[PDB]
Amino acid sequence: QRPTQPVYQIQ
Amino acid sequence: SCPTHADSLNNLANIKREQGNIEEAVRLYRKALEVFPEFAAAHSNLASVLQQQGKLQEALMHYKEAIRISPTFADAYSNMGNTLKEMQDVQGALQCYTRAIQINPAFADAHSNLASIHKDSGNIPEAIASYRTALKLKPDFPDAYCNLAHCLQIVCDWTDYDERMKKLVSIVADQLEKNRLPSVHPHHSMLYPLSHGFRKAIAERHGNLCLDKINVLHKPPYEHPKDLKLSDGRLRVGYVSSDFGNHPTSHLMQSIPGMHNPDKFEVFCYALSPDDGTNFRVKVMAEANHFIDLSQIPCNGKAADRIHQDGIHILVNMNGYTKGARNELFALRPAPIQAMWLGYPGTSGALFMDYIITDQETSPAEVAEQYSEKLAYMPHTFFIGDHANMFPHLKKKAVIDFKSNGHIYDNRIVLNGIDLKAFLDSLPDVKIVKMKALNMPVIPMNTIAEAVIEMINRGQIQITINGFSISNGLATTQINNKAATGEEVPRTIIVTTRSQYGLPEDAIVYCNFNQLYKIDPSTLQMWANILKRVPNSVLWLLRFPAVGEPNIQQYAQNMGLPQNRIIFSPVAPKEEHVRRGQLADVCLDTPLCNGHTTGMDVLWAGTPMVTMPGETLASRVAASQLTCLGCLELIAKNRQEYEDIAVKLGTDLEYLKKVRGKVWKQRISSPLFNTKQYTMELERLYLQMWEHYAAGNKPDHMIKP
Ligand SMILES: CC(=O)N[C@H]1[C@@H](OP(=O)(O)OP(=O)(O)OC[C@H]2O[C@@H](n3ccc(=O)[nH]c3=O)[C@H](O)[C@@H]2O)O[C@H](CO)[C@@H](O)[C@@H]1O
Repeated sequence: QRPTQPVYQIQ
Repeated sequence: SCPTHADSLNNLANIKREQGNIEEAVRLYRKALEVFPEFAAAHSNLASVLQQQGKLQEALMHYKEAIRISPTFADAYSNMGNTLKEMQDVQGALQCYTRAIQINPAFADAHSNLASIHKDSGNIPEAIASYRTALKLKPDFPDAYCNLAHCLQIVCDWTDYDERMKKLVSIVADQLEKNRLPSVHPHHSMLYPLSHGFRKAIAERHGNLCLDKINVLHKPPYEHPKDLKLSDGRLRVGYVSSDFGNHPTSHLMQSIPGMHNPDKFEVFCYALSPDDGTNFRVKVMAEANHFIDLSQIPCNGKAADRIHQDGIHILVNMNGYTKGARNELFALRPAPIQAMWLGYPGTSGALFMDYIITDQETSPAEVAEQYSEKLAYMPHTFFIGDHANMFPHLKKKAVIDFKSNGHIYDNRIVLNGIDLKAFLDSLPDVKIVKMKALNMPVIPMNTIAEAVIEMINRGQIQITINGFSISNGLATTQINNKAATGEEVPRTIIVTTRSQYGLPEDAIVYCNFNQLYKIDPSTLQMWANILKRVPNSVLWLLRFPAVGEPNIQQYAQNMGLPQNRIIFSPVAPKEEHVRRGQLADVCLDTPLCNGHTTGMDVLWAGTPMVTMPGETLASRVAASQLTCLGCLELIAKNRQEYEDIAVKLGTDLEYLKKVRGKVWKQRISSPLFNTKQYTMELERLYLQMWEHYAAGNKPDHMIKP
């Protein structure tokens, strides 16, 4: 999706 | 009764052309055209000779004629396409190749040329397909075979690698022995196991091409200056490059011209490229004593005239056998001393090159037989990078302790910024971890750290904390494009997280940001061994190109590595690429062809780099950078030592912290990124060369002060 969205989320 | 007088003359011209009597070849061709104007073969042969001479316009005239006489002349269509391609008419060349393929579907040369156009434009699958088609039509096609081999190297397709390499060596030997132009490009010869004599000879033939192109000019030798009297005692140094602009070479040396001592030197910059509007070109134009746009002077004779009229004492080739090169200028020898410096990691093999500027680590005198030029040593390393000027925001960093009770991690959530210290001074309880005047601040898990992590996780571009601007590391182009390219220093505080690139929050990250062509099966084998010996550890590669990614993974699966042990990321803007190297623990240099600019990039991030120096220049640059850094423990004498050092860095976390801190300090303390010191030592070498020539001596090896 968005180029700024990360691969995974932090706890 | 096929033989005619014109047929005889065309033959005799062919014989004189194979003898190397090019002028007699064209005379006999023209005589044959005189006897028989509608002689299509004579038109084609004369056009081929003219195109080899650089007379592209007249060659296109004769090709178009020959195809008017014989509309089924597929070879003439293919060669007209080649001439148009040399004239930068890619659409016309494409039309010529496709018309040839339509006329004679069995004609292999047109398929090979179409594959060449596809490869030049970056369509590697298409180039591979057309090269395979051509080789199917003509199994003995050295040009198509070598270009296909390079395409496979680009995509890391190592199917039948050993047989491919052996066939490449055999083809190169056969073409050298028969005095034909080798089908392996000199820039690619560093990727194959030829003898150093083979690589030098390929370079020599490709320089001979420039010699043949300049002979038609019939220029007399230039009268070179014998003293510095006319230039106020200043050595006149002219850097010739097509990369004054947004190119890695400028990223390496853009500060050098402005750091030259005006009292003893006069700096001329000859750009072979037009202004591309970037700040690199602006800086070189504004800081050099004289900027000369040779892209406005296509005729090599007139551009060499300009170089000579400026009075250059030392002319510096920073292009070599790379793109945009105009070695014809150097073949005309307008300067008494001509030296290869930075852009080409190999020998020119050419007589018009007097020196190659290198160092003892990259080119020890033992292998001085690899290079046709004489060795000119820099004190520590010949490599330089402008990172201290382009990316000063990575000189200091800070981290967030996301893992509430987690021993401090330096590469999971990282912050960089020119205003980082003021931002931290606005924070309540920053903890300062000393690394053994250098320190890493740590932000505890506050609402502030939660806000930063929320910005990262939600994929937001930017936030504001205490009036300070905090930017997502992935959004630099959306905030300041000039900052992302490295043309400007970022004016916000940038956050970089492993979560942005899928890296393990709890594991060792080995990285290699080089183009995938530098990887060979042996290198992947060593990396697989290292990954097996370190638990949870992953290897971080780039989609460079993305079509190479599946290949690697496939091979990695045959060696026992799951798909989750190699993490691929897309190629990022320059600033983000250099910045995100902080997230890795150890970089693993490619032994076949070292990372050269990539090595500077990773070392600037403070990431220790493991190298195994080879024999070719390109395979030893990483080692030289590491010696100049002062990190001799990161250089390996064999594959096993390489693997041992890598797994030790991965498993001994205290040793990892020690070596990482060592690199973090040495990248400033050592001369590696010191552009002023590098310029001064280069000036010392320049004066060494000039005094050697001024005493009447022919060029010789320059080592020791
Ligand atoms: C084998 C070879 O020919 N190496 C040349 C190369 O070094 P080197 O091999 O390191 O660099 P490349 O030719 O592969 O160019 C890679 C460039 O892309 C940049 N990058 C990479 C990944 C990414 O995500 N984002 C990004 O911006 C790198 O910072 C670098 O500027 O260029 C130097 C500068 O001309 C030459 O002196 C070297 O001889």
